Amino acid sequence: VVKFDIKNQCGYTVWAAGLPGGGKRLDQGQTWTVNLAAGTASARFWGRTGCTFDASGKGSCQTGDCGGQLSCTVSGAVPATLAEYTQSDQDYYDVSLVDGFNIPLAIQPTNAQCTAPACKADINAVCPSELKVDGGCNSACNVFKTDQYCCRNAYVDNCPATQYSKIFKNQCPQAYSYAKDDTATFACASGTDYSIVFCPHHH
Ligand SMILES: [Cl-]
Ligand SMILES: [Cl-]
Repeated sequence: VVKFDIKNQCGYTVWAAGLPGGGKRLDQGQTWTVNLAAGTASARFWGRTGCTFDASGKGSCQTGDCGGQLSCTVSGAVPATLAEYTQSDQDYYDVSLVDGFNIPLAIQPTNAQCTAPACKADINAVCPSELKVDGGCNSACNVFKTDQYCCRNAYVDNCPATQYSKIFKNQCPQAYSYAKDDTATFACASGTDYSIVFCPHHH
């Protein structure tokens, strides 16, 4: 298996989520471990804020809600900062803001030979008003839904960065700021495990 250790270092509760994996309530300092069969080709992890769940595991989250479930089986309602992973000849991974921001996030391969990208900045403090929602900051693609921001159709093969994407890129240069951002994928030989941290420390 490939193991992901997902730790909440924020001073607020984060309901972690994974496709695959499900979800887990993480109070400050708690960890969730997710094992992927090493034949698995992909993973998508995120955190959810402002959740309430009943004993049956139904409820709702202010950001990142997955079908009103504690244990996710669908993708999260935008906005939510993403940690993404795929495996082929090696591992490819990234922190992504393409579907918005809610919580700062880092992904750290246990193999120190490989880069550990992070989005550490409080993007919620700087979010333009048209992208702002309670608890997070949407991407221009999710708000406006047009092809220049979403990099579709006439823009699929030639999608320039925009004023909106560059606000995200300023805050978090290592993260995907839009669908075709060319300076946000990192790679590592397969065999490493990973840590994902909400509210990573900064120097
Ligand atoms: Cl666990
Ligand atoms: Cl950290």
